[PDB]
Amino acid sequence: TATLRPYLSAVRATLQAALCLENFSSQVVERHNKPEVEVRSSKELLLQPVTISRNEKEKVLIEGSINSVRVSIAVKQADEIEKILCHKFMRFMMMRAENFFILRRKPVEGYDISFLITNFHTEQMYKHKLVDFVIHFMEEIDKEISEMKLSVNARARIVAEEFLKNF
Amino acid sequence: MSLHQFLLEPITCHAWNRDRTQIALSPNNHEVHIYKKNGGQWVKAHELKEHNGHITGIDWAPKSDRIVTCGADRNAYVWSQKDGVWKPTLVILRINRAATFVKWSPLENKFAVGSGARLISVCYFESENDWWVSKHIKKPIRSTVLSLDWHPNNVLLAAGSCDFKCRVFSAYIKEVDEKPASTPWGSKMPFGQLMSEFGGSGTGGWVHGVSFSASGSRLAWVSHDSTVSVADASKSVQVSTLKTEFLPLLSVSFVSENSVVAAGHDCCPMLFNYDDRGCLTFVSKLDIPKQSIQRNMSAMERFRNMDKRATTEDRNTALETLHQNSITQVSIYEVDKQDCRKFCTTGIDGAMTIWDFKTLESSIQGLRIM
Amino acid sequence: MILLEVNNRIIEETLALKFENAAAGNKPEAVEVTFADFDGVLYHISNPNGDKTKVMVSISLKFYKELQAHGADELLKRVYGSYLVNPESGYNVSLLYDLENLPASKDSIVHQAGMLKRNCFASVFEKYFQFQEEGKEGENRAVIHYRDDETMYVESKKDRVTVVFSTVFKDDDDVVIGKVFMQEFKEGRRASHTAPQVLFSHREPPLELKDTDAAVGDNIGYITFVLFPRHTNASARDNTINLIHTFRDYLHYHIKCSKAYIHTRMRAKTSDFLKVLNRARPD
Amino acid sequence: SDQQKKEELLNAMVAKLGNREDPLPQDSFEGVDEDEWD
Amino acid sequence: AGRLPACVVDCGTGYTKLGYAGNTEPQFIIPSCIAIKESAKVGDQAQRRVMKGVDDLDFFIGDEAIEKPTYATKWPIRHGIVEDWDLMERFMEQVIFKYLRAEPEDHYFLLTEPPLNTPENREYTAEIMFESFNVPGLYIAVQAVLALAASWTSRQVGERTLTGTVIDSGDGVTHVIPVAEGYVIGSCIKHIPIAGRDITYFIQQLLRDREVGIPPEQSLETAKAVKERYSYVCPDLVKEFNKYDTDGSKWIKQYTGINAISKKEFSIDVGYERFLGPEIFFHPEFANPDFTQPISEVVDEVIQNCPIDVRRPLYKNIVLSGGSTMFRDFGRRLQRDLKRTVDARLKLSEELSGGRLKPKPIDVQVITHHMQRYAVWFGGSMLASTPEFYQVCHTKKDYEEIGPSICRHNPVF
Amino acid sequence: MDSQGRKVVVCDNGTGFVKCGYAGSNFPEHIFPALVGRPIDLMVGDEASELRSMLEVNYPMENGIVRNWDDMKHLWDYTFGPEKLNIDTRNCKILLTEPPMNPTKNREKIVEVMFETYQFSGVYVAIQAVLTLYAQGLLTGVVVDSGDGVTHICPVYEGFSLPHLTRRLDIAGRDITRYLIKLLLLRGYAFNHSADFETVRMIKEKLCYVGYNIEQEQKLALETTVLVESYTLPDGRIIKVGGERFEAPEALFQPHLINVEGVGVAELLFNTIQAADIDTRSEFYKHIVLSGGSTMYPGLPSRLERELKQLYLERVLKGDVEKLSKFKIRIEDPPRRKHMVFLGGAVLADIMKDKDNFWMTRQEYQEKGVRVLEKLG
Amino acid sequence: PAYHSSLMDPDTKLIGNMALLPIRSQFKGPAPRETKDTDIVDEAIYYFKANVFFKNYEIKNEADRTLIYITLYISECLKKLQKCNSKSQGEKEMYTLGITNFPIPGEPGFPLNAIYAKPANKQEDEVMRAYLQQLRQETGLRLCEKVFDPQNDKPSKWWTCFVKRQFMNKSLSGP
Amino acid sequence: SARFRKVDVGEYDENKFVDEEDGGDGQAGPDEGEVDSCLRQGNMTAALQAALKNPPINTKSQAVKDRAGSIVLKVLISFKANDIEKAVQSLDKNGVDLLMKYIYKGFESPSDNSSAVLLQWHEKALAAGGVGSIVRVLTARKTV
Ligand SMILES: Nc1ncnc2c1ncn2[C@@H]1O[C@H](COP(=O)(O)OP(=O)(O)OP(=O)(O)O)[C@@H](O)[C@H]1O
Ligand SMILES: Nc1ncnc2c1ncn2[C@@H]1O[C@H](COP(=O)(O)OP(=O)(O)OP(=O)(O)O)[C@@H](O)[C@H]1O
Ligand SMILES: [Mg+2]
Ligand SMILES: [Mg+2]
Repeated sequence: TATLRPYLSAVRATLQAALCLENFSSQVVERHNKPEVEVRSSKELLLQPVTISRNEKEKVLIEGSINSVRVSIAVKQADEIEKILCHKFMRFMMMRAENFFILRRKPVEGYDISFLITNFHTEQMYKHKLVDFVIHFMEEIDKEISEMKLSVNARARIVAEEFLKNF
Repeated sequence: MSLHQFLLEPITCHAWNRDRTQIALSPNNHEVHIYKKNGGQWVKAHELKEHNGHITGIDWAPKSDRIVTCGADRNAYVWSQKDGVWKPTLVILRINRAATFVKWSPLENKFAVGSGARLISVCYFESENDWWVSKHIKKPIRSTVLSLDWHPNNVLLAAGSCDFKCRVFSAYIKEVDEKPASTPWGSKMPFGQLMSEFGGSGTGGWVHGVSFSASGSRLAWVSHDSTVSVADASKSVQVSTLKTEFLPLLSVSFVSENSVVAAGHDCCPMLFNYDDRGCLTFVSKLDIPKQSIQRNMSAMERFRNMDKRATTEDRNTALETLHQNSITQVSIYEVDKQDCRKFCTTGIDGAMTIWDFKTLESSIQGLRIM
Repeated sequence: MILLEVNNRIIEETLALKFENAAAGNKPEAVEVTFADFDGVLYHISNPNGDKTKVMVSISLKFYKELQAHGADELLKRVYGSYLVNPESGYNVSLLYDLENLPASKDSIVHQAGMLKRNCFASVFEKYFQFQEEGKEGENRAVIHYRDDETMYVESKKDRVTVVFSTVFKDDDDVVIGKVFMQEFKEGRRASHTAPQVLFSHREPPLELKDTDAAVGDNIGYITFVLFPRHTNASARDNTINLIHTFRDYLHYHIKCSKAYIHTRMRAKTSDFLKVLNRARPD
Repeated sequence: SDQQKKEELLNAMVAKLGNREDPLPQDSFEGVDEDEWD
Repeated sequence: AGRLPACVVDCGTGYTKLGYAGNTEPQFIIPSCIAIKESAKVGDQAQRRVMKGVDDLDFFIGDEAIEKPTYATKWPIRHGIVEDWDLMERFMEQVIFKYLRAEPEDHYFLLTEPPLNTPENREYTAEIMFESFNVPGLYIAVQAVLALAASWTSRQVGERTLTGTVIDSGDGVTHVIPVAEGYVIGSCIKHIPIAGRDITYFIQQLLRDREVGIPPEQSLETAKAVKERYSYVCPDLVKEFNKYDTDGSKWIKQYTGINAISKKEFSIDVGYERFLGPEIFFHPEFANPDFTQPISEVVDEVIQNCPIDVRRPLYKNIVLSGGSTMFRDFGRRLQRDLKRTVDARLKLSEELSGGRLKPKPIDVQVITHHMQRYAVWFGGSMLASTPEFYQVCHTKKDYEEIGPSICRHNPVF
Repeated sequence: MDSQGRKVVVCDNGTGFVKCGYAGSNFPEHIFPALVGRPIDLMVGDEASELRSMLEVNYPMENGIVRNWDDMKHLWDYTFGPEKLNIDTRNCKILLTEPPMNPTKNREKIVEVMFETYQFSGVYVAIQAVLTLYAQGLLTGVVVDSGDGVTHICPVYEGFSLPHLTRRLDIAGRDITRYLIKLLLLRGYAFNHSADFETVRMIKEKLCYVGYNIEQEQKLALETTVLVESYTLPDGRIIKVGGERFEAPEALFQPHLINVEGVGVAELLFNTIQAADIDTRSEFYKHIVLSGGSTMYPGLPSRLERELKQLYLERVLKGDVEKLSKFKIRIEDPPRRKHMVFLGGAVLADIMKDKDNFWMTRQEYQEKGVRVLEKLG
Repeated sequence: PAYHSSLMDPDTKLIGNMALLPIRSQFKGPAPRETKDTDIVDEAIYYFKANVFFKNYEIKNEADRTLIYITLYISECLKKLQKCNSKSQGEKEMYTLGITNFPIPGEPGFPLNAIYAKPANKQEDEVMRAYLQQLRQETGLRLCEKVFDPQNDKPSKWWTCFVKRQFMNKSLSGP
Repeated sequence: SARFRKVDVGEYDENKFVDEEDGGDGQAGPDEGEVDSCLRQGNMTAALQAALKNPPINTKSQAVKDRAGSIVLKVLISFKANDIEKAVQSLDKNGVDLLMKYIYKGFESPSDNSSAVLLQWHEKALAAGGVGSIVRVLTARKTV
């Protein structure tokens, strides 16, 4: 509780500095625009990777380049029902990745979800609205998972009492 | 602080004519639109469609009225006006990568194109057979050239690139130019000679913008690690560097002998001072926040509102600066580098802004530009 | 709905339509219907040798030899009587209805025709309640292989009747959701005090089934029902038999309905994220 | 192997379905007279 | 109980047909409506109720959904296209576990699709079938090939091909679809916006104009019964009016209905609407003021836009389908109008050629078969009963490693 | 312009278009389509093409070689008429082009039709690769041509074509269009092979490209949604094209995807260059010129240079890495690939206009007949 | 499609773009006498029950304009026959309907001004008005026996169900 | 067939970008004795100012950087919550940038309750130094 707001403030301060993008054409293959964090051909166009950790489980990894940025999020998972609901919810969002425009189809290993943002998205939208969407997404996931868990338990009690009444 | 919203999609680059009555700009596609001021409104006057790729550079000569364009299709065109119709002419560049930047010479007899094939192309006009020929500067460039500037004696050139260095080259062509004189930068000027190389050791930032002064003996450049640097050639070529506390800057311009105006990802122009002793200091932001943002929404009340945001933090729906996105180009609008009174800025949000020095002197307390 | 039904729907509608057509004196029509049910039971409704005045219903079960050892023929003879005939080829139990000799009341015949499978399973429970009523001891347990991997054990004691189900969950999340549901079943005697006692074990068999070759594995779970003589008398045994044999399908039905409710719940959050992302454009 | 399985399935469709010579269900209804349908 | 048959489900705008494979007729035909409880406040998505208890299981599908007090009736499908996926999933819950009574982990499944379907709808249907109910197999089929396969029972063994034109008419939009060698030519499918609802509305407004004594709540069911029981297609119009005016004792029928609220009987006379019902297929400007083109010109414009080498097999095989094409003497009228249009075009070409070109006369056939009302279900049922079907159908394993992209493309029959 | 006052006319006869102009011009004067129309009397040229619905159409020339001779004669008297050129056929010099690997009987028939029927003063025919290298300003090189029927590789040395080294590969743009039709059918969209050729041709001209490294493009296709583009059909439906954009032009390098035996274009180019003489191999590797309609894909010369470098590493140096820096190649594509053949023919007609040995004379045709054609070499 | 007349003979006279067809009547008028059994009024009564549902009519001849005018007037007859209950005041109603005037073509009250050609001079106007009045009275007297049913002496339900339908969404009386 | 396609010839190119190195390996980092003495006598500000001397930015050995990070994060987790902002304001710009580099190195391997202390130090260093220090962290070629 006390660690939540400094964690989100540090993540917001780190994402503001890494979202300064620019249009750039490929110097290896002629007439190509590629995201430089994925191809990794030229080593002078990459920045240092950074991470922010709240505890031993929750962390955020940020990797940058001249025209692209990649954000990987690890989500708090307490027990078995929470991690299977988290796995179902992340699979449900990553199937519909063509409607979001900033989502990867598969996450980076060791993490749960990844965002890939290029310079066309920050040409089409504002920067601070994208930062606000990332912070709002990270806030809403845990409340959603807790409400789903409480709904499952409140359903199961009524089903058990309805079966044992008529016997 | 005059804002005009042209269009919603971003503006890549812009150019003015001699009398500052017409403007030419690219609407993030393969066409060039020329707008003319009629009465008190801007109307579209001409459209130029020849390229097959993204337009990366437009320049307009003040005397001869010719427009050079370069794009990402490895091509360059020179446009001239005949009977109210603009006609193009192809320039052979002999490059295998995309082109990034184009600048005219001060005497309008050659032009320089910086491209991504680790070279700089200098193009002039051959009139015996009537086409534009080119020459190449290659060594020791190792990456993509991002910016260019011309010395006022029509010989020297300055370049910045992605190998964290800023270089000064000599571009002297015997068929067009005459014999130059001596400079504090150097004394021996063949073609392609490296005069000076600058850059930090171990601290890597991409150089986005370079600029010369009015007299031509001082150089300034900006980088990606939030640093502004000024090199002086007369005092045995010293370099002064200032580390700012803001987002990186993408443009730079000398407005006098001792004043630097810059802009970038913080959406507002800022002013820097350079004295004769060699100290680079930060003076002020030139976009003072509107009409105080109405005493900054009542100074005591926004301090209590920051206590209210310490309770419930919510985000600002519209930024208080006159540009809602980044600024990519700063240009001088009134007279020249010797006497500057107004300047123009363009940006990603699709707006054009004209600023005046006298109104900013009158509004901002204790502000004095020289 | 919450509770599952007992009687079939195809047999009742088909026989009601045929009896309503035969009551009005209209011309009869041919029929040839083949279908299935829960737990791998086959059905067949046809005409014997092309005769249009007779209808014939037949059933097919894998495990009829185990149910015949506990005396399922006499219960079917007592329930149906003259409608029971020799079985069809490839089938176990066969009935026969003649359309020219129907009685005036037709709801009860259709209702007894709908409950053929419950009348097949009822004989083991009606046998083993009588041992608890008579006070016998030392009788062997009843082992029913009602599926390929699942097994029902019935045992009788002095004051208790023990029914043990063995079940296999096919997916990994179903084990967790079934653990939640059986925890709520185990705790659920706090309101009703006449409720029977339900016990649950995971990955290991219970103690009294140590002698049998019960499987040990991660997916396999064991469910124990304890029944008292307030439920096994001669006036409240019908709803007991009607409820205890439709338990596994009830559990898996509620597991699949919970997963469908979860998939319903995710869509509103996805639509809200899409609206918040689409508001950010400068259109 | 889409094509080989599909042509074996089509040969199963050809060898499977029989023929009927019963009158159509439209013939039981009443309609207009026959001889002016020309 | 060694092998269990597959389940065949065909959904639609008006009716849903469901049963087991290997049979000739479907076991259930139900209306496609769902009654849900809407005791909450109207027009508030935030106040749309959290199911604290089991309150999403309080609904009724099928014929029990029609006229239930304190319930709201919803129709999830507009024109063969699913608009609400939650109501479709709750529909399939009571389809599987109540009517069919089949355990979904032991049976294969066959479903149908609209003719112009995006792959995203196939991915959503595969998600609903594989993630919630855990079926071992799923196959999504094209309706025109199933109708063309079901039309083979009136045909000899040497003439069974898979090239033809399918005219489909139900409760939505009439489709004209060309099929060449088992693949649908997708750029030539045409639509006519006339179906059984427009015919029922036209008969209802004619009965509102003429007769008296009908209760206001039971006009639509009376018009539906008059349409289904007394209707035919006439060759000419003024001769039928002469037949009805000269001899009214033979051609005028009577219909008797029962009032629901008073348990009384009413009787009406059925006259001019016996033949004026189905004539809006051939004269669409009688009811719809926008569409002014008959069905035969639409069929000729479908066939004339096809490639040239398959143009003559398409005329030789025209297959009727759907429930709205069950009127008497439909195919004779369609064949006569199509032959008149074709022969007018070739005599105009022979006049303008001046003896230079002598094209052969073509043969036009319209096929009426036995299984016309349930053709798509019959084709799916005869497809699913073969042992070769299990090698073509997808598995849950290919959904597990490869993903939802296996159900975007099916092996097209 | 010569001393005798007989003008020099450059006429280029491509399959899609016929262009004509004078010697020394930097742009063609007259452009027509090649078409013969018959009403259902005989309109040839531009005026058959606007009035398209009345006239049944006929294309006389297929893949650069003429199929119907009288239709080409009507094309020639349409071009040499007063409405377009207005020239006297007895007082003109004419230069013509020919496709490579041309059979000799066609060339003899073309020379017989020019010398006997129209009675031209001077007739020359030249191979288009020499005209392309004259338009570039070079003399020695290798020309790779890819159109709609076939793909040709031909080396030109000292201004003359080497006949025994010209190679042919039977892969062109229609096979790529058919492969794109099959790949779009594998995603669930309904298409037909005969009714939907032009739409998939416009999709192929708009969206496809050539990938540099295959595993990087496949990783980007199966992990990110960057490559997904949207296209609008003429009916009104919107389709989404993803990873087929690099998979469709891969049949040029791997011919076994389209069930055609053989090798790719890079192995064919390496075996063509390496079969020549040893001392002239360094001149051929530094002058490679791309031309044709199927060579306009992005990323083609980088992939060609990479495959040539890998083949030279494997089969010459046999694993030595240190000598790879000495190997120098350069593949040049023109940025002016509109009318290169006409410009090369105009330069060749301009510079070689007054010398006697170039033009074939009518008097030697009257003396000899078909024996003048040995003076081309 | 729609049904057209077939009584055109090129010896017939024209009043503008009308056709001066013969009629069988006892009323005075400028129309010639008819020797044959059929005429234009019986064909209009014959084709009224099929022509009233159409909305797009294509002109092929000159007699079709006269057929369109009689078909438009028959709905105005059927509006007056709705309210009536016995025969003899039925003919007394239809005589007073036939006496009163209507807007001729060339006037702004006429609905089909685009197709119908305006008359030129005054005797053409007099001949046209007398011809339309004779056509009006004759089709009223012919419709009086066809509408009424003799066994009950009431208007028939089969004829009075065609009141609300309009031919090409037009009306002679208008709103 | 395709044996030649497995060889990557792009990294044998002469014109690729090669990083430039300067300085030897003689920088041993900060010394443990003086900061241990300043921790022993209780001078926290002198311990922080002596811990930030001699950064090992040129040595390519890993163990010197690991022991320097061990001493710096050993000093940083032994402060009270109210003595942070006095110690932050005693530094110049280069000390703020070096402290931000050590804080962002310290998030790699969390243990016990050090992350809350590092978040408080990150908040005070962000309040003193601005957002340009994070950009100078991200664009550094030689890392501590
Ligand atoms: N003689 C008839 N017999 C049965 N139905 C008839 C008849 N005449 C008309 N109909 C109409 O047929 C309709 C049934 O259409 P159908 O069952 O094909 O609908 P659907 O579910 O939309 O089908 P589809 O799957 O082909 O889209 C009903 O609305 C009914 O009024
Ligand atoms: N921008 C483009 N990208 C890819 N393919 C293209 C492009 N433009 C044209 N093509 C293809 O190139 C071919 C046309 O080539 P070209 O213009 O040389 O034709 P041609 O003169 O008829 O051919 P040929 O001389 O070989 O008979 C067609 O297959 C066309 O689809
Ligand atoms: Mg339908
Ligand atoms: Mg070509």
